[PDB]
Amino acid sequence: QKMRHLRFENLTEEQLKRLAKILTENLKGGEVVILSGNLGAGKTTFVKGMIRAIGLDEKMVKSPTFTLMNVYPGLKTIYHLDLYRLQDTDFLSLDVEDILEDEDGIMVVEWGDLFDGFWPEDSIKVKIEIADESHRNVEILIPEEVNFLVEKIERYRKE
Amino acid sequence: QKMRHLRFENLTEEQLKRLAKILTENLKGGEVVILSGNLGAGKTTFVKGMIRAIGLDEKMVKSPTFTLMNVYPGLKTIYHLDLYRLQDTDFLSLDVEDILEDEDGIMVVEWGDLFDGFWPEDSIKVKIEIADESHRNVEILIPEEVNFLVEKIERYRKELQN
Amino acid sequence: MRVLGIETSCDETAVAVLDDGKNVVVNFTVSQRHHLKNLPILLKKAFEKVPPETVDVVAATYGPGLIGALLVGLSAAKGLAISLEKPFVGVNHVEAHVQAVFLANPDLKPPLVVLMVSGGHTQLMKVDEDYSMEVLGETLDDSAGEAFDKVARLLGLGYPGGPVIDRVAKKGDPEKYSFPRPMLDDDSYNFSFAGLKTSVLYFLQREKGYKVEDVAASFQKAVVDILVEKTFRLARNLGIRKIAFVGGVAANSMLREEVRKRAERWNYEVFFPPLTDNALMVAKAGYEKAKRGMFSPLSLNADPNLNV
Amino acid sequence: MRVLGIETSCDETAVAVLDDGKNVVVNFTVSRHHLKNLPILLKKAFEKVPPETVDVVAATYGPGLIGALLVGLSAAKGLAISLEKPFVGVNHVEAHVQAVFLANPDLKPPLVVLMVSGGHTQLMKVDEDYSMEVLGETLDDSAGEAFDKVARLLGLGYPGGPVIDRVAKKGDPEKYSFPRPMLDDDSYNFSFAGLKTSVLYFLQREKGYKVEDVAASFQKAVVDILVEKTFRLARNLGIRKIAFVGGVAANSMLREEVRKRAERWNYEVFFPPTDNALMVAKAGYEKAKRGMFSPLSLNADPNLNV
Amino acid sequence: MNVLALDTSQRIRIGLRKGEDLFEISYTGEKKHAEILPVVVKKLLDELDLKVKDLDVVGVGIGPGGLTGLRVGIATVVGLVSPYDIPVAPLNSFEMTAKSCPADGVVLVARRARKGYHYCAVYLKDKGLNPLKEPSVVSDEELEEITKEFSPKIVLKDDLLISPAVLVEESERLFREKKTIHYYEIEPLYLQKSIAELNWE
Amino acid sequence: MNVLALDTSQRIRIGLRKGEDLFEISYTGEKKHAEILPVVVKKLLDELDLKVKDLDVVGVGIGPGGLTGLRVGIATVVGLVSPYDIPVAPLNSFEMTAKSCPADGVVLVARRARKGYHYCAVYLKDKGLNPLKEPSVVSDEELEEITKEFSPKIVLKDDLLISPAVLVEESERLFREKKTIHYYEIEPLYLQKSIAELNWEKKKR
Ligand SMILES: Nc1ncnc2c1ncn2[C@@H]1O[C@H](COP(=O)(O)CP(=O)(O)OP(=O)(O)O)[C@@H](O)[C@H]1O
Ligand SMILES: Nc1ncnc2c1ncn2[C@@H]1O[C@H](COP(=O)(O)CP(=O)(O)OP(=O)(O)O)[C@@H](O)[C@H]1O
Ligand SMILES: Nc1ncnc2c1ncn2[C@@H]1O[C@H](COP(=O)(O)CP(=O)(O)OP(=O)(O)O)[C@@H](O)[C@H]1O
Ligand SMILES: Nc1ncnc2c1ncn2[C@@H]1O[C@H](COP(=O)(O)CP(=O)(O)OP(=O)(O)O)[C@@H](O)[C@H]1O
Ligand SMILES: [Mg+2]
Ligand SMILES: [Mg+2]
Repeated sequence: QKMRHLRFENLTEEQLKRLAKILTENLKGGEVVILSGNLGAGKTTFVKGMIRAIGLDEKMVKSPTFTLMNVYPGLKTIYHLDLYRLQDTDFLSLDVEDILEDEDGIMVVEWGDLFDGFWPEDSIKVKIEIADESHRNVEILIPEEVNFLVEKIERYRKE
Repeated sequence: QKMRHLRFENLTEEQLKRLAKILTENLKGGEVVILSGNLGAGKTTFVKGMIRAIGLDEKMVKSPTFTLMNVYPGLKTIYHLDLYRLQDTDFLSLDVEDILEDEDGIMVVEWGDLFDGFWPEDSIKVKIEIADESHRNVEILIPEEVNFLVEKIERYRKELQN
Repeated sequence: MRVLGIETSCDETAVAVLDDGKNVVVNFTVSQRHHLKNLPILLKKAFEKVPPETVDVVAATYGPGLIGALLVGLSAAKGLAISLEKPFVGVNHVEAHVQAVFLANPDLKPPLVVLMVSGGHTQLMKVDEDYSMEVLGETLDDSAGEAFDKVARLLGLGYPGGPVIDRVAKKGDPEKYSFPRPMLDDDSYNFSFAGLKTSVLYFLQREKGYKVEDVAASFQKAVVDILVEKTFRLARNLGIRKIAFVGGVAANSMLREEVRKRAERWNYEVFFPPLTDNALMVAKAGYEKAKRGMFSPLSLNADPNLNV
Repeated sequence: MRVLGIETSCDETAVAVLDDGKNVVVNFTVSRHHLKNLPILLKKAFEKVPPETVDVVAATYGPGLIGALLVGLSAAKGLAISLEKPFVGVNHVEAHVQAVFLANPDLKPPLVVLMVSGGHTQLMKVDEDYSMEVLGETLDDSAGEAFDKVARLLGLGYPGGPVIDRVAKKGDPEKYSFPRPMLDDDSYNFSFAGLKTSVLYFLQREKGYKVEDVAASFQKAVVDILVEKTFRLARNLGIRKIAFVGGVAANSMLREEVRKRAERWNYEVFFPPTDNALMVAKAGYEKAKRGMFSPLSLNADPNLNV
Repeated sequence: MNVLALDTSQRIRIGLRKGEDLFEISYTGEKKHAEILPVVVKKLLDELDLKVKDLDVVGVGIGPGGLTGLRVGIATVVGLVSPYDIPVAPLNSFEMTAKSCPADGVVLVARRARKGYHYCAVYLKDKGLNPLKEPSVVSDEELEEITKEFSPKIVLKDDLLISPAVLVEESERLFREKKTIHYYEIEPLYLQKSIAELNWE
Repeated sequence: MNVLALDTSQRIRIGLRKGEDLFEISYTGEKKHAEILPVVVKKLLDELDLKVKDLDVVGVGIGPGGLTGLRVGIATVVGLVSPYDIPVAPLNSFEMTAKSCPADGVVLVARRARKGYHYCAVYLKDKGLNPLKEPSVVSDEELEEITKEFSPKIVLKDDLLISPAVLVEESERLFREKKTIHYYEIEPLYLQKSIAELNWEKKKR
């Protein structure tokens, strides 16, 4: 299946956060969220926005570059991956595979554009590009969720 | 109710005990032995000779007329019953039935003949009769367990000249 | 020390609550058969009067008796221990009988000999100064009670044999006929009665125009001789002049007389019970053990052939 | 007191036997896959040391990876059960701090310490009773992370830190003036994500620059924000003994700038000279003699701190 | 809620539920019921730190089984709950056996009795068991007849296996559906008595 | 003889045989494996008065199951038997599930994985356990094809039942047949390897 792309040009930091909130508060359990973006793109600060939807502080979202995995246990459990410093594939094979068995918890993956083969086909892809020093562009791919894309285009239309 | 009878005549006390031993040591387990015989026929005395085969003392064999059932835990388990005093059938129905599910414990019932219907069809009947003041007669009813008959007839030879 | 006692050793079911000594707060019996059906009822009625939180110790007979009957009281008692979070005492029933001699007479000297004669029990036992006891004499065959009952049957007299033989022998002539005293003049304090029983059977098989009254009395005297000799002989060889009689056949007027006659001659204290209360007997025995802080483990199995 | 130490928090799997906290009787290291490796190492250990001799078993219960930790933690409790000896679950961060007092025998209990590494950047107070709390903490990236990712951005090899260290020596700091993201705040917290991106923006904008100059100016940014917040806290808590633990503590620029500030203001500053398998045993031994053992019901938590 | 359930029909099966924690214990050995049942109940209650008075309901296996086993069982429970009149959930042992099987369908439960007689029942285990044939005694030949009539999928013979978890569930269910009894109302399944009468007839 | 067997592939399952005594324990609760397994093994061994060194073999469930569960499991055993090199009996979790069922015949065992995938084996249990299809990862569709093909009598899915008594029997069997291994030889059944590799092929197609 082919996901509906929802483009967003020149978002501020808080606008980007708010979007992350809107998305995550609106999905059900057991979804994968692939964050694509190069260094400096708000991959991790997007997850700040995400944690708002699980009624936790933004302060506890921190880069998993070294920790490899952060889990935020809230209204829903968020698994925050950062594949930047991944050396051993077996972590995906075993550990990450074991998480994908969780049927009511969300996974977001910084640098999840690596190892394309691995992720479930119906994964939510999120791409972030640098517009200027204080603005970003994001395009969100969501596959055939009647309720999802509708709730997202609302904020797209709320520009 | 006719099966293989093994008559013996004018047995002394120790001859009767030795017969009890020779019968019981040849039992496999989970068999019922009904002792018929009038008062002082020599039933409890026969169970005295039965306990030899479970390598215990004869001294612990005592009439269970009041105790209802004695249990002798030896090389096998002997359930010595005495239905002389029994008045409530439920004891047979519950307590005795439960025991009959045991596959490798011997049961010997002084005055079993009183409740004839209750017992399994494959029961070993032992009838005792008082020949004289010091001698008794025993007959053993055994149905199809031809194995034991061989060992019991061997005894006959030891009693040949008495 | 509120001690709850359960009795399911044979026949009537029983529950009693007792205080420090003889301070009966509650004593319920079934007699006023089917233990498992009965026991809950009794425990209900007991807890209706006594608050359960008050009981300090739970005690029940662990033998001797019927494996099946015993298990009901034994098991229930352990459950009561577990729920109440109090200690449990598994009592010996023969020791309980003996204990009640000291209960029935508060001022009794510890060093004591005791004959126990009933259906299904015939023994001689020594009680030490510290109240420990061993069985020194024992029936190898039938009990004196059995002899009485089975002989009464042979005479065609209603149950129980003891009372009947007792009554009819009063009109009969003892030692009209002379039946053996099987174990008399032994080195031992042990008893046999099966030889006496069959003897009577032979006499009745070699029938005559005998009186039944005569046979009964002659049998009775035979038994009361062998009971008196071995009891007094021991008490002698042990240097005790206090001797107590317990069990059903202890009610035999012939024995009572013949003991009393022989205990007038030698200054000997003889103790008989009155012409019951099986629940309290357990509670007492429990309390006694509780005081010495001798409690029973929860892994305690019932054995039907408990003695000593 | 022979203490057996298990390490499955770090990438190397390790098993160490230590006598009295100071004597290595045996130290085995794999040199990753903990469940495959650990049994081999325990084999090798028990071939040399007799099992009866072990007095206490010790392993890390966090922080780290839930999966990596459980293997060591789980194994140690089993050893504890089978040996019939007590078990100590060691807090890894706590153990690092205690090694400052191990390196320096004559060290006063009241101390302030900066932990600056990859994925760890915090300021902690050590009380007199040797209890410790985290007072300052990074909200975004670690300092080490900033070094590694900025090095990448600059087009410099791994590892970020030592490479940026070396190239900055040929450069002029304060040539360019990057932001000090949390400096002059009412908090002892740190931020580095802002700094990291600021470098990127400069790399996108400017053209004529020297790499040496950018590196040294970025380094001096970081080393300013580290030095200020560290000495500010030491001041407001009246402690003049301060210790620098962690990977980026290696940085010669930081070392110099700390030393300068610690000659003017009269302060004692302590730096490190790590061994992993022993450090667990050493922490275990230390807790064992205070009779402070861990329950068998202890789960691993991967975000253990303080 | 807090539930203690136990069945002593064959082996000793004890389930205990305290809030979110469900423990199952079983025993098979030489040791008799009387010497092993109370020992475990005591320790398990100690370990979960709960007094009997803290129990909501206590389930007991009464269904067809070994007389002396059932006796030890029911008695034990009577002792535990008598001081507090805790709701008792009578459990059919044969039903507990069938319900303990993972697969569904037509299930025959068959245990040996004296000399070629059997305790026997058969059920349908879709969601909860529905009884096809009520528990009763049968001959060796009558069992075989029952076997071919019903063509059972699962046959539980002699070595009946009860999960204590099942016992707990059932108690919970019986407590909910207001079908619990007092300790003085317990009626066992005395299937053995029949055997004598059926032999005659 | 003395045998301890455990499987933590799903719930905590512990069997312990001391001569003529067999004790079984299961735990279903919110507590994690790491919180409960050692605690019980300690208590059961204390209560039976059994040193670990007294054990003759220790069975361990390795077969397809939850990663965290199997890890706590295997590692615990590694710790228990390492000081004494006690023979280890590796136990295929599924096979134990199949054997745990009373009925005989064709048996399918299944466990959910990553959405749209399943761990799956099928066995013939008639006389002994004869493997019809070995444990492997299958797509939701491929499972249904297998069900149809093998027409199984018993289906065990999602909520597996393992009898600790069965775990012991198997350990004893394995001990008899000289099929036990050292604690440093254990190789788990990580079916979560296959699933990533299949996703790639079918994601491309
Ligand atoms: N529109 C915007 N959205 C997000 N962040 C923005 C932004 N404008 C500016 N920023 C700044 O950009 C920085 C984003 O940092 P991070 O979220 O760490 C990027 P990342 O992609 O997660 O890093 P990584 O590539 O090292 O993993 C913050 O300092 C933030 O304030
Ligand atoms: N040949 C013989 N065999 C057995 N006993 C003999 C005997 N000759 C004499 N006796 C005696 O006869 C008596 C046998 O009686 P017991 O067996 O003790 C009672 P019972 O026959 O079991 O019937 P009961 O149920 O009425 O008590 C003993 O005194 C025994 O010594
Ligand atoms: N007046 C009497 N004379 C002789 N024997 C008597 C008697 N009154 C009762 N008995 C005997 O006493 C026996 C019954 O005793 P009970 O006291 O009723 C129970 P028990 O048999 O004593 O039980 P126990 O020995 O298990 O404690 C019977 O054998 C009966 O014949
Ligand atoms: N001389 C130096 N100068 C500056 N940074 C340095 C450095 N040596 C190492 N670093 C940095 O320190 C980090 C690695 O620190 P280490 O403590 O060795 C492992 P860590 O990943 O930081 O451990 P942690 O998980 O306990 O935080 C890297 O980001 C590296 O660039
Ligand atoms: Mg990041
Ligand atoms: Mg007799």
